[PDB]
Amino acid sequence: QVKLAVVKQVIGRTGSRGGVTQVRVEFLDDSNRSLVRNVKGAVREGDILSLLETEREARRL
Amino acid sequence: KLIARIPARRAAYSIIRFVMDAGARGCEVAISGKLRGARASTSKYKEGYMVKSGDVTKQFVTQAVGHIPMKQATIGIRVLIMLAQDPSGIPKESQPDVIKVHEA
Amino acid sequence: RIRTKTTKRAARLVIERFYGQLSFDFQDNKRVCDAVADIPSKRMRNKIAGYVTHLMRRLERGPVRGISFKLQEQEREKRDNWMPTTSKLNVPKILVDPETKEMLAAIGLGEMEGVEVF
Amino acid sequence: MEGVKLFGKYDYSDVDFSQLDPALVDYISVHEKQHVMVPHTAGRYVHKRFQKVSCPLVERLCNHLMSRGRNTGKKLLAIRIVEHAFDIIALSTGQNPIVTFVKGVQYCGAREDSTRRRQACDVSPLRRIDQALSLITEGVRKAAFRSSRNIAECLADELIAASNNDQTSYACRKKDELERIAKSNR
RNA sequence: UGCAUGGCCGUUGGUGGUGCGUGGGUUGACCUGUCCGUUGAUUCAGCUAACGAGCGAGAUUAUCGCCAAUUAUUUACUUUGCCGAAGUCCUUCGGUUAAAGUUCUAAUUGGGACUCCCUGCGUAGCAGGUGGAAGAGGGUAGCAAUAACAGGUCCGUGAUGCCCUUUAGAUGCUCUGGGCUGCACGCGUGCUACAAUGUUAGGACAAUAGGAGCGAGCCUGAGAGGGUGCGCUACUCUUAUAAUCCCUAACGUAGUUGGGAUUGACGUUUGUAAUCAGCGUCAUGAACCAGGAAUCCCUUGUAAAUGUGUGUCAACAACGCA
Repeated sequence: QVKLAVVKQVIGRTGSRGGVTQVRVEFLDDSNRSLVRNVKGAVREGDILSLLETEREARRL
Repeated sequence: KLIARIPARRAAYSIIRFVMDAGARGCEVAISGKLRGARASTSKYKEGYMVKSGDVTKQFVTQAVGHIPMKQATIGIRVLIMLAQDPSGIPKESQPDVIKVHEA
Repeated sequence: RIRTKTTKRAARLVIERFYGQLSFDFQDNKRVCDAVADIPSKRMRNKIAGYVTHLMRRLERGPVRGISFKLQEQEREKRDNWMPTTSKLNVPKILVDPETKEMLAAIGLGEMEGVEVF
Repeated sequence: MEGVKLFGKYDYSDVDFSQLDPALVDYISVHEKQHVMVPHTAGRYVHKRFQKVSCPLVERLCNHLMSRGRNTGKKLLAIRIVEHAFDIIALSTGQNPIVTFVKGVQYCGAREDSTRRRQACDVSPLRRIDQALSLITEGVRKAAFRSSRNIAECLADELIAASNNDQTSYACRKKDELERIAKSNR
């Protein structure tokens, strides 16, 4: 319930209109693991993202 | 010349040779309007080199536009002539393109 | 913010002639390129001197392509000319492969005093 | 630089950012540099991307509450309204305004959104506190337009309920539509 | 007659392009030169049957921003000193060819910023950072190649070919009057609103222009307006104490003190003329509760709001350029 990632590295950008970034994240929960998630806005490395759902990675790269 | 029915080739390359031999870096000659055909068509005769842009046009490039009325139609005459800079002659300063390095 | 063909081709021609002047510092070399070359504007010399500095800290390193500054032309000639003592071509036994010995039979120059096989 | 207090009334000593939560707080912009006597300033904040963080947060509201087409400019108007919120906030509850303000900026801006099928992306903390201040102030003027009631009050009505997590609020109602749309599309 | 033309302008396209000398390839149209990274850029870097010269780009010009030299006591100011008025023991005003100047003001000559500096990434360069008035073409403009569009203009011209008009009861020119302003309706650019982040009443900082026409001060009238005409051939005198904003009141969610269209009359200015011009006054008090499908402009002192000049002009801006 409301889990907390943090951005290791910005791989690049994506979407049809270039609207969204996507990012490698390491969980701040501390369980550990790396999740590749599409964020909406603009993201500086080391930023913290709250995810309703920790499961599912985005698609491809 | 062109009142007295010389071809336009020969009329231009009269003066365009006379300009360059006298002392100038380039010149252009345009003879716009109606020779031969029903449509008007543009001659342009050029030699040397001829700077068209910037401030440096205004300092270097002399030019003069005119027209000849005839029996048939109204031609336009137009002659652009570029100069060399003198050392304090009658332009002084060189172009902003060029620079000169001294010998060792 | 790229340097054009005129300001590069000047700045190489400056270092050609006057490497005896100049330094790593910009504010020095700016004031040199007034005296060395008659230039119309102020902005020109700041961009010429800006590449003259750039090439200096490339030159503090292996020799840059398409540029020759008279001190290295003298230094290359000394580095060129001398040649070490001894031929360096004498083993002097000289090893030779089995088939290449049978060639040196067929020429008519076996018993050369140069050794064989392994 | 000893008191250092907003409108010459409130103080930033309080506001316990560490206390408020994890994440979110960073793009909050209430960290010392941000504090100022008056939220008015000569902004140079739109020059390079993330410079909006380094401005004060109370200013960033006063800019949002500058619409539409008649109220453009006139910031010097808006910082009266946000003053006369922060009296109504402080003297009703007895909390000071800045604590109960930043709790409103937390819980408005929804995590997730439909990126145009449509797919549900996550958000940056920058884009959360942006779309906090929009969906507060959108609700304020939409309420205050035609309503026989001063907008300083209609800000203060919106701003209290944003902290306590009620569906009175135009902010915190509109996130639960937008967040559920992201959950549906997915 | 712009489909006979000159010039001038818009546009394709202000994008990065265009094509010569000698050499090579091809029977030839023609190609090569003019091709794996970088830049706004055929910008550089380097490949290489091409090598070398151009033009456009860049440079340059103009201005805005930061500097300190050079001048200025009758065209800008400041400080100090004098003589005033109030305060009434030291504060604020106004004046002064009166001594010193230059921070504001005015404008000439120069300085200044180059990816120079550091760290990452990939030599060309790129991203961030320090400092700095200013940092990545410092911002904004101006100028802008070759090659064309039967795009526009014979209603700009003593620029013009040909056609017809000069049968003067003229298509020449001019006087009186009327049109281009006529309205069942359809589209384009704009303006003012639909209010309370408001309107009403009272109180409290600009810049750029222009001016032998601007028009000072003081009288007259509710108001518009009217009379008298001081200064200025202008950084001197003048249009000229701008408006959103700000601070005290009034109103109260209503087609309402929101909105100000359309109509009736009186009071006037400009003009040979007000019949379709503008201003004032009192009345009249409409449609409009944020606008369907659609579409436009915009990245920083920008959008949006908010006024002021100027062009046309006797008088009239909801328009253009600033």
